[PDB]
Amino acid sequence: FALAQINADDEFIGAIDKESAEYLDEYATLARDISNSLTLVKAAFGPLER
Amino acid sequence: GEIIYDGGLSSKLADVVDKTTEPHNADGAVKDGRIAPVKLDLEKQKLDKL
Amino acid sequence: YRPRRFKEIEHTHGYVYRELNQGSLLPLVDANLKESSSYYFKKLMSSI
Repeated sequence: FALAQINADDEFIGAIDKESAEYLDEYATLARDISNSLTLVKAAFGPLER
Repeated sequence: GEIIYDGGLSSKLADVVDKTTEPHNADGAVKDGRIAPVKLDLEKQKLDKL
Repeated sequence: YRPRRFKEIEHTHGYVYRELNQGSLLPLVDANLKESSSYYFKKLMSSI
């Protein structure tokens, strides 16, 4: 009954959404960090026993 | 004798800039009516907003 | 698209250090995401 109008004209430069593009790109940096961290722990700490 | 030709102003074909320039569209005789190139902060070595 | 050229000295005696490991997001998302999905969604709606 009280639907709010949503506009994103200022967010779009032509057909490109800058904020969404930069935010998605940060997952590539996280992916590199995850792989580097897992490999370092496996090298420093070998097979683990409890 | 009288001097008829003693050189003069010499026209140059090209103007070569000595400074690195940011990407740009046409702005001289040809004017690009499209949107100027979008600058994206894509590749970040450290996480900022993720 | 092409990369912009560097200085003349950098194109003759230039060297760079780079790593080619792209990595993967599988270890982070290979889990039972049922409990943590609600928290992730709240952050997702806050991004925009």
